[PDB]
Order: sequence, then structure tokens, then C-alpha cells
Amino acid sequence: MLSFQYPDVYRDETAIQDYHGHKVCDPYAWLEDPDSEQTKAFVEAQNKITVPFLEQCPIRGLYKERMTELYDYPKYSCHFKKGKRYFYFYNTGLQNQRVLYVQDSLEGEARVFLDPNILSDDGTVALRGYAFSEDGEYFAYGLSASGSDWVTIKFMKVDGAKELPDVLERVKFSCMAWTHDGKGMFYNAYPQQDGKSDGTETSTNLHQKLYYHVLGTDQSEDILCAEFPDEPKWMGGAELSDDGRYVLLSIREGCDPVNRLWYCDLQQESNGITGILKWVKLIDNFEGEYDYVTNEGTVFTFKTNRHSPNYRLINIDFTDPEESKWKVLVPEHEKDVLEWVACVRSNFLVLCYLHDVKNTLQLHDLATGALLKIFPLEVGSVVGYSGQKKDTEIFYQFTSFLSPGIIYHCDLTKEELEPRVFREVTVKGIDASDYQTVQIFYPSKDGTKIPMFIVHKKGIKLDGSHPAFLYGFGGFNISITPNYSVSRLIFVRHMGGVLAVANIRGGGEYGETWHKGGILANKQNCFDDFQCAAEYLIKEGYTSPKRLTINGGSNGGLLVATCANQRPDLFGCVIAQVGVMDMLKFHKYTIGHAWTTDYGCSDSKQHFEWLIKYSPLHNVKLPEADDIQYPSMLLLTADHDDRVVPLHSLKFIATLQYIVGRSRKQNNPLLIHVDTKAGHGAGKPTAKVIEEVSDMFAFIARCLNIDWIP
Ligand SMILES: *C(=O)[C@@H]1CCCN1C(=O)[C@@H]1CCCN1C(=O)OCc1ccccc1
Repeated sequence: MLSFQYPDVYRDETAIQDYHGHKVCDPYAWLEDPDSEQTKAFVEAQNKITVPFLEQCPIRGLYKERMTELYDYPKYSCHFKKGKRYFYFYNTGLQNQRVLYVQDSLEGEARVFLDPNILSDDGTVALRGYAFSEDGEYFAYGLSASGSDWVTIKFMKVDGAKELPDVLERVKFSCMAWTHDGKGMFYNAYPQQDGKSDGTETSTNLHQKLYYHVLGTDQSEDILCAEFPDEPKWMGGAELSDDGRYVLLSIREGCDPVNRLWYCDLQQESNGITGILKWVKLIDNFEGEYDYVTNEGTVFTFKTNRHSPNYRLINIDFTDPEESKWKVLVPEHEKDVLEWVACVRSNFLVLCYLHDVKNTLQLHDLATGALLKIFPLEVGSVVGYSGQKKDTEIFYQFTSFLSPGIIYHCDLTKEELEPRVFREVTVKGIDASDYQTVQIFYPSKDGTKIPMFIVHKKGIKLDGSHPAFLYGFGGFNISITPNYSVSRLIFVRHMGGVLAVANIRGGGEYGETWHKGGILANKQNCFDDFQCAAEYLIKEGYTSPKRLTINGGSNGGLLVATCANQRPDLFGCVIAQVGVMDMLKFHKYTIGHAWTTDYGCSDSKQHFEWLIKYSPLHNVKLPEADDIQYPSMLLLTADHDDRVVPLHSLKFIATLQYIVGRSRKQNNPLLIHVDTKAGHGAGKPTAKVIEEVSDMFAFIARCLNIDWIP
């Protein structure tokens, strides 16, 4: 199998740090500098062995060809109205980036409004955020290059798609909100910093501020509206109330679903937006989340988790703000999570719930909160929606494991609300009726029942002979719901595989309690839950250890890397994408400081004690038993991944190759592929997406010796 030799990698044996009395050696600390000749040489040498390994077996070509054929289907976003026009995103099939279209009426001819594809040869410049002025006549849009979180905001006049001179730099993790007078827009920007700000730097991002840009002026003239100099990690995002009277500021610190909520009655400004606004600190702590839904005068409707982990809707009257006075409009459900809420047609509320990891959609009355209509959906997820307060209709997109998705439309002006299919596309080549999706609940180590979806060809024998692909994330209140994936379906159909997704703790599937069950001191619950999912698939006969592959990205990369260290005997292959591997230093780079709410921080003695036990980089160790080696492992990262700096994967693979790779019993490959002109993943062009999945499945195919099934 292995016809390559791992590259020489210098070990700085003097790199020792004391963590509250615990000495930790970091021999590859030098890989933290992306710009050094040493790090660049390291990346080149790794890619040098990884690429030929992935490209050698013709199965990569077969997969790539089938992926290009099957992924080539029309992809539409929900239509949405702004002013007197309708807009929608659309990709004919294989365009690198989806294009934004505009039409003057639902029946009118559409025309290209904004095509990101012409901004680069390889589709590496992508739209990242946008906002139309209240009247829909002006448009602001963010552009990111090479996958970086950094954004440059540009502007256009909608009538005639005219490019305007306005350009905003140093924008990142930014809100985009126009004042209803159409004069300008609020946005966030970071102070100037030494070195690069292109996605290849590792510099921590602090002191984000809120600015107001007046259309037709230079950015140097922008008004500073809010800043938190004594709290470097605070981030304040603005949004205008539906009536345009109030600017609502949501201040966050970390990744927990909580925020301070301050407001500014624009009518009360002495002379417009001229400097720091007269903020009224309605909710001035980080004890709960308050997500604006709508307001009627001074009565504000918010979605909250304040003493309601499954979320609920409350009305806070700015004129009688005390908590004891808040009205509960839609009480918290016993088990179902209220995911999001939208106000449409003035007095209707669209509520989307997650019931056992499946979405439900319903219409409620704004005044009473009473249920009015249930919008029927098959088992799956609602991944798109449109319908603001002044709109008289809604569009929503549904997807599932076996269906590319349906876009529905409902005219809310009709006495009898009847949702209708507005757009639907089927993928020729994947007959959804040949497969079935089942949801089971398995007990974890502590007995907690964890949901898991399994997708497989109908009528298979549970004899343990099938290759399996198990996916998990487990963290940040993120719910892993059903979604359509051509790449995974090719694994099922053409590689005879079984797909599994485990809804492990740390996610938001069962509200904030589920989230808390997989963070801080309890992070190990995530790893235990996932390992138990693998054991369930094995015990029930869906697969066997040597045929099992586990995959996860970012926090999911951490998930699979830890599982490889803790239970190498349980998996045959592990693909960790853009994963956090150095749990002792993650907080030091870019936006990593925000993740301490889920993981803790090594600066704390108590936290260090939890972290050191599972940190991937610090737990690589040769399996005790002679008959056990590490599973085949592939780490995937990119040079502009400024979300999770690539040094995580670089130090981790150096460690894996040295400690485990050098052992005689280790025959399974331990590799890394670092892509160029790409980042964490958002905005990645179709061409790159195709290459990435082709790499993943070719790796699985080679390592597990799986034959292609025509
Ligand atoms: C991938 O899971 C990485 C590593 C662990 C957390 N994470 C993220 O990307 C998190 C979770 C999804 C969003 N995110 C993030 O850092 O967003 C940036 C941010 C914006 C605003 C406030 C705080 C953070």
C-alpha cells in the first residue's frame, strides 16, 4: 500500500510551556507561522505525497465523473421581494457560484442582477452577506476572496444594476442594516492591524466596532455608533425595527445563544446619526438570547431562551420593560425547539419547529399567538424562507436526504391559505425510491438516548458487510438536520455504502440542555455519544470496524480526530475537515477566542484539566495492543482558512506521522491535503467542491479497498 515516505519535520524539543504546573511540549509550534519558508516547505512536502496517493486509483476519476453528472441539476433559492421587484439565486447546475436574478413581477422575464462568476477565473470570489435598502432601490453586498472571512462591501443602484463607488474595507462578522430614510447603512469593522488581512494571517480579531456609512461618501467619513474599548471581545450587530424607528443592537461575546439588547429610538437623536447613539440598555447582561421578530409601537416580540431552553416568544413593552411584566406570546414547548420565527403580512407569524430532528412549519396570529395553519412537510428540513412584515406572501424551501428539494409558495392574502409547489427539481440518476431513511435512538454511555438517521438501499441484509459513512458535529447549538447530498448518495449507490448522521450532544437538537450536555466539563459526552453511534452501527449489522469511515468538519473535525485517538479500533477511515486540533491554543488566533463558551480556555486551570484529556494534538499515542493501529486518516484544510487556522491540521499531522506513522505496525496512511485559494468552506466554488468530495471518497475507496459499482 504505502509507497511513499513521510517528510522530515524538525522537532523543536525546547518548546516547553507550563500550564498550571503541567509541562507541555509543542515541538511543531513553528508551524504556527504560515509565512515562513519552513512552513511553506512543510505544506509542499505533505501535498507532494498526498496528491499522488489520492489520484492513483481510477476510482477517483469514476467518482469525479459521476459527481459532475449528478450534481449538474438546477439549484434555486426562494424568490424574495424587495421594493417593486423579485429576486432569487440560481445556479444552472455547475456554475462555480450561484447568480442573483431580478424580475419586475412574478410572471416577468428574469435578468442577471449580480453574477459573482465573472469576478474571478476560478470562482474564488464569492458573495458573503447582502442587504437591500428598505425601498429595495439600493443594494449592498459583501465579497470574500479565496474563502477568507474578510469582506469588502460594495454597492449598486438596483434600477439598471448600476455600480456605485462606495467600498467598505476591514469588514468581518458584520451586520448590514440600512436606515429606513435610505441615507446609509450600519456595518461592523475591525481596527487596522499590522501584517496581512487576507485570510492567511492568524492575528486575533478584537475591538470590532459598529459604524454607519452614508451612501455617496468615503469610508473615512463613516460615523462610529458603538464601541466597547473595555471589552475587546464584544461584537455589536445592528438591525432596524420593521417600522424603521429603532436601531436594535445585539451584543455578543462568545458563541453561546445569548446577547445584550440595547436600542436607540432614532426619533430621539438630537440631529440624526452623528456619533455614539443614545443607547437605552434594555437587556444589559448575557443571561439569555433575544432575537427580534417584530414590533407594534413600543411592544417588541422576541424569540428567547430566557428560562426556556426549547425557546419561546415573548413581548417586551419598552414602556413597561421589567421582566415580571413581559407577556408570553407563544409558550415554550415541552420538547420541540422553536428554531426561528418570521413576521409576515403585518399580523402573521411563521414559526419553524424542530421535532425529533425534523422541521415543521406553522402560521400563528401575532396578537394572540394562536395557531392558525400547519404547512405540511415530508420528513426533512426547511432551508430557505422569504416573507417580511410588509410582504403578503411566503416562499419556503424544503430538502431531505433523498430529495433535492421543493420550493413552496403561499399567497397570504387568500382567505384559504393553500401552499403550492412553486419550483421542484429531481436528480436523474438517483431514484429516491430505491432507498429508505430510518431514525433510531441509541443509548450512549450514560444511558441518554441519542437520535441517528441512517440512509441505505432498501432490502440490504444487516450482516456487517457494508461500508459505512458516519457523520457528526456536536457543538455550538448547531442541529444537524436532513439535507440533500449528491456526494453521499454516490457513496450509497456506487460504493454500496450506508450513510449515518448522529445527533450527538452539544448540538441544538433538544434545545439549550442538549447544547450544555456537550460543552465545557461535559465535552467528553460528545465523543462518547459518537463512539456509541459507531458501536450501534456495528452491533446492529450495518457495518464493521474495518469498513467504517467517520467524517466531521471544524468542531466535527475535532470530533473525529479525538475519536481516532480514543478508539482507533472502532474505525477503518477518518476524514477530518478544517478541524480544531490544538485545544490548548485555539483561543489565540483569529476568531478562536469566541469558542471558549463551548470548550473553555487553557488559561484557566480548571479548563486546562478538561481540555488536556481530549485535545487531539496532545493525545496521539500508539495503541497498546499489537493488533491495533490507527485508522487511515486524511486531514483536509486550506491556506485561507482564517476561521480555523491551518496550523491546527499542520501540527496534528506532523504529530501523527512522527508518533504513529514511524511505527512498524502502522500500515494505514496518515495524510493531509492543504488547498490553495480556499478557506473554511463557505463560498467554495463548485469546481473545488467536486474535487474535495472526489478526494474524500477516493481515499475511502483506496484505504478500505472498495470496488466501484456501475
Ligand atoms: C468550526 O466549527 C469552528 C470551530 C469551532 C467553532 N467554529 C465556528 O466556525 C463557529 C461555529 C459556527 C460559527 N462560528 C464562528 O466562529 O463564527 C464566527 C463568529 C461570529 C460572531 C460571533 C462569534 C463568532
